[PDB]
Amino acid sequence: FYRLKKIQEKKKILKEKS
Amino acid sequence: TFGYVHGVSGPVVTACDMAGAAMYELVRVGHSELVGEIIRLEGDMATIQVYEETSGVSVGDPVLRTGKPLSVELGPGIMGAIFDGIQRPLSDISSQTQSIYIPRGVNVSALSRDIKWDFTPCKNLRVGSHITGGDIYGIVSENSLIKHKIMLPPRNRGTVTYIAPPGNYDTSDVVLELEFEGVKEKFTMVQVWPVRQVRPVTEKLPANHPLLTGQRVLDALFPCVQGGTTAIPGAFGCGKTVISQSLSKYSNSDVIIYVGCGERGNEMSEVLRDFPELTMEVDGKVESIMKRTALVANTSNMPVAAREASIYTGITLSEYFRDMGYHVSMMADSTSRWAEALREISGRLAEMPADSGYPAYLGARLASFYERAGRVKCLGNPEREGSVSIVGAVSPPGGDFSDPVTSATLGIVQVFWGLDKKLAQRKHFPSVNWLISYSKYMRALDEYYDKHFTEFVPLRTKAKEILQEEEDLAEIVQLVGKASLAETDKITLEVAKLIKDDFLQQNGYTPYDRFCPFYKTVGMLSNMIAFYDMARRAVETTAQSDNKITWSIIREHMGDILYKLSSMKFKDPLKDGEAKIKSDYAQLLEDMQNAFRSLE
Amino acid sequence: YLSQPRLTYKTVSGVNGPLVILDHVKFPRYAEIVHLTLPDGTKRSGQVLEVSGSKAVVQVFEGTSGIDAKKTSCEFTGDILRTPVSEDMLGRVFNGSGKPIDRGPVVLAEDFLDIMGQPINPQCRIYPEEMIQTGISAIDGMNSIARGQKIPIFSAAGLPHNEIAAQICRQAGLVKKSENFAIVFAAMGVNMETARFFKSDFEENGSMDNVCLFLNLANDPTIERIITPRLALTTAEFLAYQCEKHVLVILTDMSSYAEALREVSAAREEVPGRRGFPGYMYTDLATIYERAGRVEGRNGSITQIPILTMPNDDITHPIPDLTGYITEGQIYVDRQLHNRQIYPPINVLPSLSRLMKSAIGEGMTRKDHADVSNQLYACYAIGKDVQAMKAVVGEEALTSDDLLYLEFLQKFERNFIAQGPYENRTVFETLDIGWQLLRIFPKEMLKRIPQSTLSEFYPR
Amino acid sequence: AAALGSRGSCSTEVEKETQEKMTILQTYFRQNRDEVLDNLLAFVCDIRPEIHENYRI
Repeated sequence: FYRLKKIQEKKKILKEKS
Repeated sequence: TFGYVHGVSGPVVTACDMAGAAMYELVRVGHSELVGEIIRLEGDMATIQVYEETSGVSVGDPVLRTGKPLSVELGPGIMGAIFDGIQRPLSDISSQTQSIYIPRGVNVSALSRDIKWDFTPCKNLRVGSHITGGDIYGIVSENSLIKHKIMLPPRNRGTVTYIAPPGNYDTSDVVLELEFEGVKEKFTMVQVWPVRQVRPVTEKLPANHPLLTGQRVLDALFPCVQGGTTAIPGAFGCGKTVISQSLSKYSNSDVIIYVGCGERGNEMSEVLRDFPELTMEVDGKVESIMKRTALVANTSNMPVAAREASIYTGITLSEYFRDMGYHVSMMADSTSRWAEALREISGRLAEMPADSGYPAYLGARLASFYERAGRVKCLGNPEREGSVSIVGAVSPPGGDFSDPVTSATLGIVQVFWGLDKKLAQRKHFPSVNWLISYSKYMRALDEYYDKHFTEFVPLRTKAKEILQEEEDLAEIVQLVGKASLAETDKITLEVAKLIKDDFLQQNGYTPYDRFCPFYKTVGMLSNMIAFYDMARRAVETTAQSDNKITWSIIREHMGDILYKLSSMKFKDPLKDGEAKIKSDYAQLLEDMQNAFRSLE
Repeated sequence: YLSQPRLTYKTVSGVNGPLVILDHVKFPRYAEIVHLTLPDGTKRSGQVLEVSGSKAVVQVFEGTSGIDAKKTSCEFTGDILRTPVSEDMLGRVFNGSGKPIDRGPVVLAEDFLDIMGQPINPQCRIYPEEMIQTGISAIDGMNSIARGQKIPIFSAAGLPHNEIAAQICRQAGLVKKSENFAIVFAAMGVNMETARFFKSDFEENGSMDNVCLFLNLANDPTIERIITPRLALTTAEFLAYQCEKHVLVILTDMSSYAEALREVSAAREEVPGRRGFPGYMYTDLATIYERAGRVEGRNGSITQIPILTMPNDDITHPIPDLTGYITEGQIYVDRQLHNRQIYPPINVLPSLSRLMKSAIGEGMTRKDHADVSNQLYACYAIGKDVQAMKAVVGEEALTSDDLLYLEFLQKFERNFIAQGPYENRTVFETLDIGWQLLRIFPKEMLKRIPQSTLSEFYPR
Repeated sequence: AAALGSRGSCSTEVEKETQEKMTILQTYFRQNRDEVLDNLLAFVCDIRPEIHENYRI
């Protein structure tokens, strides 16, 4: 659960800062 | 028409300048022209997965758009051919390269444009006729066994303008010409079909005819049919290779397509070595099995994207030969190693898994492949009827009955031949569980047995009841210890041991128990169940009379009738025959009847 | 010949774990090799994992300590990693990246070979049928090994898998009916005394003339372990398929290699697999294990014996699991047999060799091999299932024959399995001991042996 | 005593055949260095400018 939430957080950080 | 490479990370390439590219189109990546497939679009960037190794691909390399999806070529030259997951001829590559390696970007056509095939058209077709998709308009004599029916692609129709006279043509010569609306179109002997796209039929019919494996435990207790879907475990030594080779040597199939998905490189060398040596008997003559067999070969070190296109190549070849009117039987070994490739490709694209890391669309992809099996009324003018029977090997990840692949498969298939590890440890072969295995065809097969072997269904029912009662009693005899047991329990135990040791247990490496015909199976089961009935009746009626009968004063009286039963499995269906073996079994029945009449 | 000059970038734009990220690279090639020059002057090497536009993501083999983002110079080679290869590499000791570590010169190259390999047509291979007589009964008798196979040793921590590996290396030969193996040996993350053990064992038995070593110790960089099993498998492929000799490749701690794989995948923020290992670890181990066998027309072979250590003695961990899907069997070293002073502690119930059926039998070893092996296995299984409830419910509730299986258990674990760390048994001695053990049971209890074989071998 | 005797003579014999091999190496090298020097110096002194094939004019 924690690993998948980390992947999703990094996705939604990249797409917004880029 | 030309995009450019923008990024490379593993087998996944990202290419810019790809405006009107469609999903799942095929492209040529790099200066070596590696084939790849578009799996994602975004703006005018495209994400491609490559079917080769991408080491040495710079940013800026060309990307050529082909405009068509992943397809197979279908024509004369498929029987006896060895491909990989992309239909690349492994023998032509070696013959033309003169090397022991497969180059990168090697571009050789799957069916040789050099051999001359003997083609004769249909007798009643002529200039002016009306032909539609599926119609057979010629026949090529491929080899001694298989006649290759030349059909029209299922999306064409028109009036004949030209049709070739009998002769010798190669797969580049034009044989037919059609005019539909003033437009014209020429047709050669090869067609091209996308592998991810199911082939049309007129109608799907129910499956009603068996598929004899040769094993008694499977032909009797858990039957398959012509057009069924089966799942076996991938287990070494248990008796899986026996089944794989029995489908080919002695069955009722016309074509065999064997697909290996993720294959140990030294276990594919065996298959490739000793398949061209197997033979079978047709009309007295002995002929090679590689006259009606095609292998798709894929080992564990080939690209991951070519591992998941093997199943589709194999099933499309199966459907192509089904539409001729034949009965094809496909074997897809290691469906589990296919799901592994699905999981890996899904991970490379950063998608959310569902259970144990697998993609959420795992059952939706297994169903799309298992639901291509079946018996059909072929599309086209001559009335044909074909069938494709799929057997998939689902290996265990340690032996769990709730693996995502195994649980996704059990929701689709109609037959499940289960693996007993306790039986494979005691060297009982084939190690079929016979208490968790099932078949859902035993009601559609009823009017076949009620017409050909009209006494088999009661024997099957009673055999299964005996085999369950024995398991009920076993874990009682374990604790207490068989002192206080009714005589009927003794007979149940000692007839179930006979059924297990002499009927279910079989040895495929012997020249008499390699293929057991169904009359042999029915005869053995009939004699065993008749003995069970007689012994039980004898012990049951004289229960409170004088001279109480027991199982011990039955093993005394008839000790050699209990030996012709424990040796029924040594008769040979090719040194002896059908009437000889039937006569032997009838004489043994009369013998045991006389013994039970005398003792009682 | 690449004759254009190379490009050197002082444009580092990030250091993170084992990876260095660069911008403004001109047409970045994938899998390229890069030479890094640190501010003080030391030099390291890296390989490009991903290119995108102008960016490049290099993995440095010797770590990223001391590297800054303003004065480190990265020179791009223009080519993938091609290792120099020669036949003088036999008798020499290298480190995990191929540099001489024995006071000898650098390899003068006979050729330059790509270290990813070259795919071998499945139609040009040959099926292995020559049995290797290792001199160990538990392997020879029941898990026979053909010359060209790939069969690992599933072990654990604190168990003697190095002793078994060295004994196989020392005693391996062909089954005598009427030269011998070269050895390539890669070590990934071993301690100093394991390397000392192996070097001393090789040079005390006159072998060193015919051994090539690649050594990556536990004090060495971790990212080298990724290329170490591929320089050891590129030499073995030059010797076998170009110099035509029979090679034996040992790969020690295929678990350290996978830990380095996970360490590089975790620094790249990738969707993890099970236990955190990369999702492509299957396709990665399969490009190592599948470089073994014989090819048509060439009289050389490659046999592979990887050596794992299962974490927590667990055979369902990702590493043993995925290794079992790829190799042809496994030899299982057990801890329960170790704690009772048995050597070699090989548990034959989960061990397997998938190429045995075609390497044994009449005309190869002896006509009674397969039946003896099958009956010994079945007897051992039945005896374990007895011993369980014998220890649980009743030492006297045991039947009259449920005591023959226990005596078989004892004598089989003490006489067949337990061998001796320098004892070299033939195959026929192993089969004779198997018959001496099978003679415990009356011949009616051996249901897995045909009558023709029982008649010929039982009454002695 | 026999070991202490052979220990030195074996070493001197190995050091004899070592020198034999080294003289063979040097007599191989003397007769071949000039042709390879010409080939090398012709490869080095032959310049051919070139642009990347991926460059778009």
